Amino acid sequence: KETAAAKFERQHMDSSTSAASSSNYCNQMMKSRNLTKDRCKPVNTFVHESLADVQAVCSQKNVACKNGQTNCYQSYSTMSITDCRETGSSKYPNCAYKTTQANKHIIVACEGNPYVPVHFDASV
Amino acid sequence: KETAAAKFERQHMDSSTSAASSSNYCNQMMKSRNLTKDRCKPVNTFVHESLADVQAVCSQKNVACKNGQTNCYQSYSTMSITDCRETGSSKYPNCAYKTTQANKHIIVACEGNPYVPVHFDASV
Repeated sequence: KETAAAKFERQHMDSSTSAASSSNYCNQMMKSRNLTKDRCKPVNTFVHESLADVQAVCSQKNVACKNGQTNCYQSYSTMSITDCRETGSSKYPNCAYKTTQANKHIIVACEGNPYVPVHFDASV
Repeated sequence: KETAAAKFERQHMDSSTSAASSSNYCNQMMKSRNLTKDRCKPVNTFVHESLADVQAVCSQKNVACKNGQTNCYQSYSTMSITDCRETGSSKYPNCAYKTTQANKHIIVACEGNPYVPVHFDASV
């Protein structure tokens, strides 16, 4: 079993690139980050900033999570991100994703000590 | 009781303005659209495009909804939107919102005949 923090890193962190490299970025990443194993995870966002910058969001703008929880934080700045979403031709175990690059604020839920991201809520 | 389509329009459509007009936009809109009545709705997005343009998204890019449903659609173009999110000083019945303006693709779930938006899933 993964810690909540490590699962966030696996699902959402890609500091190795400044932005999605091709239209196939999501197909490759959803697979290598183990998000197509038991099923096709329908929607998932990768952040192309350092881990330190993403962790720093937990000390930024406190905002409500979509579900009403009070431990969500919005980044003061925009960040390079990629939205991966299953498309019509996607059928487990043959998972297919649309790659959409963008620059926006991210909203994450934070927990623990050290207080670090444990869920990606949204981007704005 | 509202139809699903009318509830979408009430919660998410603002074609009267090209973008949020002030930092108080969300406080005003969340109230007048009746989203602070029984509780503070934690998160809500308004779209500043014509209703025809938003309805047209149901014939655009078919993508998975965050919950796995297959009836979600992503707009081919970006749209002017405003993200409203409760902030720390928010306590029902005194609801307080942060206003964040942006330009991005919207993702909506569509249902019915006419096939129209019934849920705002996300923006990218």
